Amino acid sequence: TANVVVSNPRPIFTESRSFKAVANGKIYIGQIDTDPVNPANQIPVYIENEDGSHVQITQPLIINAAGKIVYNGQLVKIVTVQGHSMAIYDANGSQVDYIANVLKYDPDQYSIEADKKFKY
Amino acid sequence: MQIKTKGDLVRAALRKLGVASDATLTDVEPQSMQDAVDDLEAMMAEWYQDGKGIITGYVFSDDENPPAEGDDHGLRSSAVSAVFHNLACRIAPDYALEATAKIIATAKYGKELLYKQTAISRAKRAPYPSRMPTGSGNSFANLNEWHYFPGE
Amino acid sequence: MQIKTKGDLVRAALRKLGVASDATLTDVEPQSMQDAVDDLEAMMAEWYQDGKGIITGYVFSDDENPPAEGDDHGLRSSAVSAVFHNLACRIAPDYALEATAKIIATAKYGKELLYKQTAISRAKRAPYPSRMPTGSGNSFANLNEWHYFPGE
Amino acid sequence: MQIKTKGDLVRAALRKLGVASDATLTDVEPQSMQDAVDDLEAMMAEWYQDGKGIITGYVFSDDENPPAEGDDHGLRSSAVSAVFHNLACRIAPDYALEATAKIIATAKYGKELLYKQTAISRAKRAPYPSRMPTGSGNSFANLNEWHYFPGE
Amino acid sequence: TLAVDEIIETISAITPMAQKAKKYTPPAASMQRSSNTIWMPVEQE
Repeated sequence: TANVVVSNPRPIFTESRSFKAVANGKIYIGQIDTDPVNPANQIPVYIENEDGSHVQITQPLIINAAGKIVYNGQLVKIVTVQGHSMAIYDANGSQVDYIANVLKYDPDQYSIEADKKFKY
Repeated sequence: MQIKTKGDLVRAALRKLGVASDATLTDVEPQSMQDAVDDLEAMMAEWYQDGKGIITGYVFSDDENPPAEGDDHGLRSSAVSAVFHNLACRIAPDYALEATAKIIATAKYGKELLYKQTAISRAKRAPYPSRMPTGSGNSFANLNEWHYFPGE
Repeated sequence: MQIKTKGDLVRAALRKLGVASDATLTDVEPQSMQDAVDDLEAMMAEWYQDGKGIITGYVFSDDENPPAEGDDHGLRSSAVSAVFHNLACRIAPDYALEATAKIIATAKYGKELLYKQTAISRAKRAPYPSRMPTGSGNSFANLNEWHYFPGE
Repeated sequence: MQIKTKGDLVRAALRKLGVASDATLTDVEPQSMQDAVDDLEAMMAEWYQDGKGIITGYVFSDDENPPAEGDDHGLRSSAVSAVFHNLACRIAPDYALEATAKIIATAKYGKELLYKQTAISRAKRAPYPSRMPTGSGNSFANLNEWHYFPGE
Repeated sequence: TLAVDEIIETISAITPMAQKAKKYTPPAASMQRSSNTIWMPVEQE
């Protein structure tokens, strides 16, 4: 039977009109339908290490030249606590995109969620 | 000269156009800054025809450098006015404006002055043809049997 | 160059026309983009008369790869400005538009600059006629018993 | 080329004219398509004066094929722009329009480039007259010779 | 760029052996059919 589908979990960030990654761009995630760059509207972010450590970082997320988020020169996976609104800005400072309500659930760590949820 | 970066050239061009200056209480939009930087790169690449056009010293950015703005343009102290006036003229049609006749005249004058020294340097005379004698008055270029000019 | 594809060419032409750009709140449909790219391909093919016209390095896309949009154009860094200025002029009538005087002037200048080096290359003199003698002072001809020039 | 049918040529013509394009919101009416296809056939037959006119490769249809649209035009890559620009110019007055100056200029340039290679081919020099000697410097080479050119 | 008429001579060869070696030219018409080879007898013993 099939239990796990091979896929990559690394997000890619591209432009809005062309097929090229937003190089050295910045991401702000804040509350839904708001202005993310304002520090009042932002929400906490966490690098999910391989062992699920959930280590928090600052808000402006830096994008590589390939579109993948980086931190300290290494690719990271970034998670949030709630549905958010995203503002993606280019290296120059132009607004690549703004989205009011985006929500995607973590596909991993089903064991802990099932542990909590299902009955012993 | 406080104009030292491609961003500085773009800002001067936009101010000259009146689109974004501190004398009109308007601020430069980053989306227009990137567009004007692209326009400047294309314009200087068209001028400097791969070593056979207007020589300016302008340095062309490489792709491994992500942000083009903020880089020194490398131009000499005297090409700045020509470069940014021509840039203003080129990027005016994006905003459905027309650069004023003063800007056009300054752009023409600047381009001419830009090519002047290269024109003087390239205005070289050809060597003597290989079928043209050296004469006998040239004693040294004879008695070595150099009766005819080398050519090429 | 930031402009590395036929779509970048078309986007630059649209920006110069003012129809759309990275800052506009309205954009053109992908069908319009495909039509503009088809127009660019037709104009490039008209310029390049199967090798007897303008040489620029344009790479004509093949039908096997589905999007002709998104292919690298292959133009040199100094041909992009001319190509997309002429493209803006050509596709302006689609949008009930007329390209401005600055755009038309830059298009003419760019096309001339595009053909300058091919023109210099094609300014080649013809060989001597088949009836013109080589003379007696032609030592190389005297070796090979060529009294009259080869007719080519 | 993305334009490989008479319908594609007609659609490009209408899009240039601003009659039926996605740049506007209009769709092609089948009556317009049929009338423009008939106009294209008539214009191509007028150009190609049964072999003594402009040679393009256009393939003329036959009564056996019911829909004229849907067939390949057969034109080379470098003739499509001229063909559809002149088609737009010809079919403009049906809608009480007048093709803009850019379309008129591009149609003129395209027709000229269409006939350029045919002109180079046809610029042929007629043979020597019937009453012309071939010279005494020829017979010794060709012991048979003839003393006079044949002509025609 | 214009040179001078004076070649700096460098090498000087000497040919003792091939100048004292005897040289023979057998008939070419015969040697063509004989495949560039000719036999000569040896002093009888």
